[PDB]
Amino acid sequence: IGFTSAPGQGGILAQREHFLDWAAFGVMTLPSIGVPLLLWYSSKRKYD
Amino acid sequence: PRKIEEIKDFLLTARRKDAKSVKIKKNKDNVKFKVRCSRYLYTLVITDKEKAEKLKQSLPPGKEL
Amino acid sequence: SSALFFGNAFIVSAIPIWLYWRIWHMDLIQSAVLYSVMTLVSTYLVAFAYKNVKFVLKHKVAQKREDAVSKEVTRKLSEADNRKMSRKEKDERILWKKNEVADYEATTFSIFYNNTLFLVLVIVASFFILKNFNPTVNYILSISASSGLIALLSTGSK
Repeated sequence: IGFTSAPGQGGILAQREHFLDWAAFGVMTLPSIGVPLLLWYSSKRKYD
Repeated sequence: PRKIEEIKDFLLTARRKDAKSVKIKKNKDNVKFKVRCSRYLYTLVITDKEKAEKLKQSLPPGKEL
Repeated sequence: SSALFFGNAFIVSAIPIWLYWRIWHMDLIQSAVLYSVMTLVSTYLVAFAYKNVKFVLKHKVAQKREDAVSKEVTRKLSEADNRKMSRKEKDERILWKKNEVADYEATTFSIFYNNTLFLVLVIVASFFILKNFNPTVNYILSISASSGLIALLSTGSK
């Protein structure tokens, strides 16, 4: 009677909505990345 | 001090660059809006509570006694 | 404007549910009500926060737009119409349009600032505090704390 038991737990999140999971999670929110920068660039072009 | 008789004159005064503050005084009979300007303090007296609230709503973006 | 603010608040409060939808997928038929109620309360709190922050920052935004006000003054005055215009209505209209664009930009900045602050502590919470507590309770408490801090950073009446 021999069986090797190990407490090895790993997390794999949703592939589609680690690397692919976290990448997709980060790139999910598009407006928050561009719209503030869009307003900043609009202000710059109106002021420069 | 100066006493303003019209709402529009008060609004023009409150939008002046030198205007520093506006203070609202709720009296038993009336309400007084007082604008602190460079030279003089301007007071407007309103006897209608609803008109007072309406004027309070329409004020420049930039205290009650 | 009220309708678009309502919708923006709801979608920004619901996008965490969007990322929490398929990531675990536990009993959706029973967790849908919990997701809806948390989204609603987060929407209400974030709307209150947005109102408070826009009100407090409008004082600075007033002089923040002064350069643009002068820029529009240049164009509104460099015309033969301005030679015999109302000479005051131009100021009223430019002030109105600059106030409108300032409110739009300020609301956008506040909304996206709160959105960015939302996804900072939640990941580390879910990554660490799960050692001693149930993961679902950890996610719920992390979301509640994020919503509470988003609401409290608006007024700041400690």
